[PDB]
Amino acid sequence: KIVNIGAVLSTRKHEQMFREAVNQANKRIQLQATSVTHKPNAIQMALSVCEDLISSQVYAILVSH
Amino acid sequence: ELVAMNETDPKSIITRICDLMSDRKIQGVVFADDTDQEAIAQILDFISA
Repeated sequence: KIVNIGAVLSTRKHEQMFREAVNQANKRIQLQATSVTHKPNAIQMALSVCEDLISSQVYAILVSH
Repeated sequence: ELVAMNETDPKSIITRICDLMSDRKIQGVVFADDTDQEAIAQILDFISA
């Protein structure tokens, strides 16, 4: 029961908090963490789509500005 | 510039766009298309815009 959740974050401390909440979800069942980023170019943001969607476990994207 | 294109990844078509820009400074394009691709019609327009 393993899953991998996609997001967009400016810094990686929020990804660490996301992994802490991944553990709190794993209290109830397996969850992984994706390589999230916040790029200053939407062309590069479109190019990262295959780099993030390359797996089967990829979940809904949680996007920040 | 009559270029052929196999029905492939639309992200690779987006790569192909400034591949053929590197082939020639392209101001105008024409591109034949399949008859069942409306989600790709939702794709192509905002890439242009």
